[PDB]
Amino acid sequence: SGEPVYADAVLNGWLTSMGLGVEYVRAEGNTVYYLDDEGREVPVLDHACGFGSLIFGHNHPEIIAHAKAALDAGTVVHAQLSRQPRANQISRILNDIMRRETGRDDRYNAIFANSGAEANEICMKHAELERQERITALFAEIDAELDTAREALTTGTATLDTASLPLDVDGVIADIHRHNDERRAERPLFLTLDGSFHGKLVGSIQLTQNEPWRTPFTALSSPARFLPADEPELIGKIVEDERRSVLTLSLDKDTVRVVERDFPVVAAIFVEPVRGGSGMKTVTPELAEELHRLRDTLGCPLVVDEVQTGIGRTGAFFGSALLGIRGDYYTLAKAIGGGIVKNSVALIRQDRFLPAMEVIHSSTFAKDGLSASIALKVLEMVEADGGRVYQRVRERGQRLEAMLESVRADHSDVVSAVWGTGLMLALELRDQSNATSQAIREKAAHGFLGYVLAGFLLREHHIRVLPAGPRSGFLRFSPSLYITDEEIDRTETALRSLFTALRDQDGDRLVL
Amino acid sequence: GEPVYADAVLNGWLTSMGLGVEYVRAEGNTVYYLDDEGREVPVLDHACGFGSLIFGHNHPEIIAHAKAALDAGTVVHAQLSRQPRANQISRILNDIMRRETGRDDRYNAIFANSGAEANEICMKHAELERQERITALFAEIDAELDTAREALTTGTATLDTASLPLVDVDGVIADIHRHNDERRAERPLFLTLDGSFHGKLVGSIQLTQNEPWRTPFTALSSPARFLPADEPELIGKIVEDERRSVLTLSLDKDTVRVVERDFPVVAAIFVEPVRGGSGMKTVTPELAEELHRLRDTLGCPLVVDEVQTGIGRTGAFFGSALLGIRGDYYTLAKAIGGGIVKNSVALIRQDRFLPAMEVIHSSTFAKDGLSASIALKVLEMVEADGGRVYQRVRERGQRLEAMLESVRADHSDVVSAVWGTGLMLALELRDQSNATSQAIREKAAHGFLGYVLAGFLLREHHIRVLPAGPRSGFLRFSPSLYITDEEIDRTETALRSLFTALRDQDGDRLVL
Ligand SMILES: Cc1ncc(COP(=O)(O)O)c(/C=N/[C@@H](CCCNC(=N)N)C(=O)O)c1O
Ligand SMILES: Cc1ncc(COP(=O)(O)O)c(/C=N/[C@@H](CCCNC(=N)N)C(=O)O)c1O
Repeated sequence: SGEPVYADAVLNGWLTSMGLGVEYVRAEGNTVYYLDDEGREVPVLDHACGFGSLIFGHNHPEIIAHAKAALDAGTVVHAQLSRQPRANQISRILNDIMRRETGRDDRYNAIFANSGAEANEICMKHAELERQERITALFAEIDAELDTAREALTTGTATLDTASLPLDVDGVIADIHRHNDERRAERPLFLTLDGSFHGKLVGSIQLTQNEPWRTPFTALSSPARFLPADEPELIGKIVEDERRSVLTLSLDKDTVRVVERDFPVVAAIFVEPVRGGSGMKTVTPELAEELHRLRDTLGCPLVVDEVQTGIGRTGAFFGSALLGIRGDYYTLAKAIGGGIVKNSVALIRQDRFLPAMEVIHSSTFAKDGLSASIALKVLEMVEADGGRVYQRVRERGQRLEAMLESVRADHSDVVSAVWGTGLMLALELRDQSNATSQAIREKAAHGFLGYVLAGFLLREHHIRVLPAGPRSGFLRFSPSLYITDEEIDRTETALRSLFTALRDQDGDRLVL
Repeated sequence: GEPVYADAVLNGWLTSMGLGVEYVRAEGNTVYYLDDEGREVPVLDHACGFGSLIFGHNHPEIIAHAKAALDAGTVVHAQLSRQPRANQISRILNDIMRRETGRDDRYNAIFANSGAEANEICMKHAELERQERITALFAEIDAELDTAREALTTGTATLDTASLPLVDVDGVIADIHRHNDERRAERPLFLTLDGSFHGKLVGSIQLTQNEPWRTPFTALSSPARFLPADEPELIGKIVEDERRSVLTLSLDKDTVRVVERDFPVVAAIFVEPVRGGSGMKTVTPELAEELHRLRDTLGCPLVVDEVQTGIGRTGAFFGSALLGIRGDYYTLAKAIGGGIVKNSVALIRQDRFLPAMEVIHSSTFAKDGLSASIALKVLEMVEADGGRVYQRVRERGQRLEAMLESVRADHSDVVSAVWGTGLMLALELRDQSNATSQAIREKAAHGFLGYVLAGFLLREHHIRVLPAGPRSGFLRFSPSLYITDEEIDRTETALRSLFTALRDQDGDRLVL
């Protein structure tokens, strides 16, 4: 209509036209409820689950009860600049878990924040502290090399070689200082994988491939180079083209030369163990070895974003441990809030950790007492009974993956693949840009196909699926570890129904 | 030398300042620590989450509403579904702003997880607006270049060679396109006030004056120019130096000239109504009028950061309404989570709001059901009983300000001023860098004075104060609206004690 609206007009307009215009009024385990026209609750199976936030489902009774107990105990939520031992206690548990799963006896400092993106930006900031340490060291050495060369050229023990000048003593040194100062002030680069998703704040958005989400904001912040994960022979040459030089004077016996030395341009490499923005593709061993090489070569940290793959989703606590990704920094977020509060953590290896970070970084809401308590509960639950929860994820993941595989095998004309691991899975949809049906074709063309297919699943089978990937070309399946055999069977029926409709090009049934 | 997993440096530093205490419980204006015998010691909290706790710690009505929302099975994670509570919150905030400003302006709401995230939504939207202006300018320049190319080939006009020092028809146009393309890719500027605090993420940190917090990160993101608030005759010339030009061809009858046109460099102006990082200084009417002039002149939005001054702190809902600051965008955070959860909102004027922002911006945890419910409760509480809560803040503020003034008047040798409004107040400490006492002098020299004085207040009067401002040169007083007459008297006694010890240069009593 034409009445005043104060939020979400465009978002709601667009959700309605996709068939996703529903208000969920209540949620319990793997079920969200909307009201029909008569005001009765209609149960919907949730495969989205806060984009993998709800490993234990919606409003887990043990988490709700813990939260209520912490509220009634008068938990100190706001205790800024006082002792909060729970931060140390959480970091200790995460350290013990990482040692168990990797067999490495490595120690990590924890910095807390309020979202996945804030945790990735603590890592970007710390990576840049490390880069400024390397730069200070390099520039101190260059000053000493310049002083030494200036001794040998004035004293008279050496001659300037004029073949090097395409890069008078005092004038050449001032031209070097100018060149070097320009280089020093240039923005660094981050390296990501193609399809990368690392958040949407001013810094983190540059690390997210999705072109409409990022390219309006290019001018604001340091960019990333999106390395091709599938073609990792081309990564070496792409990173090689980003080499940059500072100048110094090199004294060898009686000849002084202007020479190029390497400048640290790359602040950090980011990687998701399972690539959310890419349709849940797992990092292959070949790509892991290439990211290890780049980290060893450039001397910048490798940051492992486990915002989505952490707290058990993959069948281990850390998906990095499962896939052999050997990171310097790790980030966690989604499941650590128990599906009720907001919390995130950067783990930074203690032998790289710059203690200035503990006093120059802060946030009003970070390390709050309520999300600290709930974190310790979530970690108790995921660790309980000698790690049977991870075994439950692996066994539920296998059941759900096998079902999605059984559907692909009979629907390979519209389903190109199953991707992911544990309970972080996706179907890849074949391109429908040449679809017989105009309505399907137009939606594929605008990048809206997955959204439309999700509407079908909602209105005809009462199943909530959300798409992933850049043109909604993937369907996400990230339910809780309590997903039942009967819910997996109902999803199978729904998907055969959906993919039979798609084979038949039934635009009247699929598109509203 | 035992294994530590967080906060070693932060805790070491708090201990040496006299602030090494663990709060075990909190209620109203009181936090509790345990003495050596295990008894709870009540401490009066003047810090209150840096102005998060207008209603105090764990307000029974907020705790009860939170428990009710959890027991109702509120949907916390309902991403890409209808969430009418966002619209309902934005509507209440719109109604309140109309009442306090008399302006019938409408605002769209985008939610986030922290004060910094809300400021970065504003930075991102400001940059969308700047990219619209740029597209418009570049379209006009293409048309001007086509018209000038007609008149120079057709033969109706002559190129004036006096204008060529800004760069043959085709070659001059290619030199213009190159110049313009370089300009287009340059990072924008933000304008802030000196002492500004707008958060500490990759983008927002550039908007925060405090040099140790910001300067390590300079290379990452667009900078700000910190305008001098006190001397606003110099603002004009500082913004004037940041003028940048693109080139075009100007056809005037039969002469074509290369000319400079204005390029939109400034993405946004940020302002706090009460300047947190400046020791709680209120924006004066002269400075307000200068920020209005800059916004009208540059055509970028004025973003009013009410993360700290919002939700009633100043004796109105919006401190911008109280001080006559006419913003385009507003941010809120601290008190809106009820002292228990994390939430923030950007209000953007609907006649500037670019609907792409509703579908290209998102966050996992933003607009969650729990903080949405608690927001509506906090807004009900602050609006209740025909605005008597604002009256209570004004009346509590006057009582606390009068007390701080009565202390300054008798302790003007060590207290230089009282700043702020409502329940957002501070004492300015006189410089102690020339202090008789070595231990006081050394602490003043490291910028640690306010922290040390806060330790005295904790161990001797059981009062929690934290410093503000860049060299901890201010003491913050931002308690809840329930602060009692007796708590204000106990603070007076504590401060006379502290400032008599400081007058006497009693370093053995003040510094551990
Ligand atoms: C691997 C990774 N790193 C960072 C973040 C950011 O953390 P934050 O959101 O700030 O808490 C996330 C979130 N992943 C979900 C997010 C939903 C955002 N909205 C839409 N995608 N529509 C996803 O890929 O869809 C992440 O997965
Ligand atoms: C006006 C304004 N804009 C943004 C933020 C950041 O919002 P966020 O912290 O990200 O939620 C704040 C916080 N202001 C307080 C406390 C900061 C929290 N602790 C430190 N980081 N210092 C201050 O002046 O000390 C703000 O006041």
